[PDB]
Amino acid sequence: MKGTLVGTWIKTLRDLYGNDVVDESLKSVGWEPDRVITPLEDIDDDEVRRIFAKVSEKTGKNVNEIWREVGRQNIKTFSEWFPSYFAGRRLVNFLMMMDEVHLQLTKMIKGATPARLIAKPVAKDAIEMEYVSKRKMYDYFLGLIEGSSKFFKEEISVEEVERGEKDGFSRLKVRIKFKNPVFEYKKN
Amino acid sequence: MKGTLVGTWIKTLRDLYGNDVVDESLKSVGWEPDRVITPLEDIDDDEVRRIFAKVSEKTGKNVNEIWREVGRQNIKTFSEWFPSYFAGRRLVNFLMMMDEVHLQLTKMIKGATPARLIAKPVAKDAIEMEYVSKRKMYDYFLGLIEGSSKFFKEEISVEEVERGEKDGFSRLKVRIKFKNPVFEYKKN
Ligand code: HEM
Ligand code: HEM
Ligand SMILES: [Cl-]
Repeated sequence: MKGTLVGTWIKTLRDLYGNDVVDESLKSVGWEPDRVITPLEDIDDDEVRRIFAKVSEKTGKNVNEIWREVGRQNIKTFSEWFPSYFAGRRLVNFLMMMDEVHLQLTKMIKGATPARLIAKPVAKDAIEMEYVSKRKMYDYFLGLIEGSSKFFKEEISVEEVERGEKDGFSRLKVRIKFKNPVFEYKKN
Repeated sequence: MKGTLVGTWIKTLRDLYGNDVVDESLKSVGWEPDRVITPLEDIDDDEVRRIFAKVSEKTGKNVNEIWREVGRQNIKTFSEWFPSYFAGRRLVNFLMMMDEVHLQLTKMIKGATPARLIAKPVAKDAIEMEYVSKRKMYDYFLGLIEGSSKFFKEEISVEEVERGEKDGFSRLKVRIKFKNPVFEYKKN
């Protein structure tokens, strides 16, 4: 994972579980307890795994729950570090533009296999959003959606439609329903 | 020199002088014209120098001018590879955060005395910025400032105040003036 996101995860873990737990978890994988991860770095995904496993150990929460909580709270971290993505927007357009935003952030990467966050209207008050990747961050994804709702103070209902791994390509499809009609048939 | 930085320079050189100049300059130092530099690699400062010397020879431009133009164009390259440093920012904040950003980038390096890019307000509409290093990349520094102005679409006036060497440490201090007031006296 590119250092840009990993840096936010570290801060977010601190907001959730405290500096003590995070310092100890970082040290447990050989990092300096106050390591600042930058955009120029590429963090080994298995190192991230072990950090999260230590947090699970110290907090007594299942790692799935930790990812959910991190997703939820990481939205606030994003809003502080990169307020530009939030300013002058409402939830529906925010979710709608996530795919584009991530494509911009991943346009340069070596992997050449872009995770996708395609959203599309399926009713006057609902979208389907599909997470497609090789990494299978199911709980993180669900958490980010909740965190978005929380941040924008707009209530939604989320129903999981599909989740499964095909050829390494993990997919998670959700239906998100809003409190007000937001879409209408126009002529393709 | 950090491999990833040299990577940006190679791309920037292609944008400025064409693939032919660069491919041949790379070959002249025994590289593959299409070499991929890892985020963990460093490149010897001397090889960088010889590459630049070849570019100067082929283009017929003084190498000082090449560095100036590379600095100018490299901001664009940085903004493409590392968008998060640029998203939603304005020029003043960007320049003021460079010292910290650079300190975060070369903490791993065995350099027990790092290059510095300290900036400080000296008036409501102006900062002094001082580049201090052993490397004497004067023209690159001035170029990057100009590229920053261009990128953020904020006009500035740059006055070089001092430039010179001492203790093996070269230093270049400029005064940068903005078109309107950006600082003001604040408690403590
Ligand atoms: C301003 C808001 C956001 C920013 C700045 C942001 C930024 C990022 C960045 C930099 C990455 C790393 C991509 C890479 O280098 O591989 C990433 C990954 C990811 N983003 Fe976000 N994100 C935002 C909001 C969201 C939201 C709202 C969702 C879902 C609703 C989301 C879902 C994901 C997921 C699931 C990953 C991991 C994808 C993978 O498996 O590679 N993000 N994000
Ligand atoms: C996001 C934008 C930027 C990034 C990612 C970046 C990154 C880097 C990196 C990785 C180095 C290598 C340090 C080393 O190997 O010793 C470096 C050096 C340098 N940077 Fe930047 N830089 C950025 C913008 C700027 C700006 C705006 C300036 C000037 C205002 C600047 C001035 C310099 C100078 C003068 C050096 C050479 C330092 C020395 O003598 O050792 N950089 N930068
Ligand atoms: Cl649980």
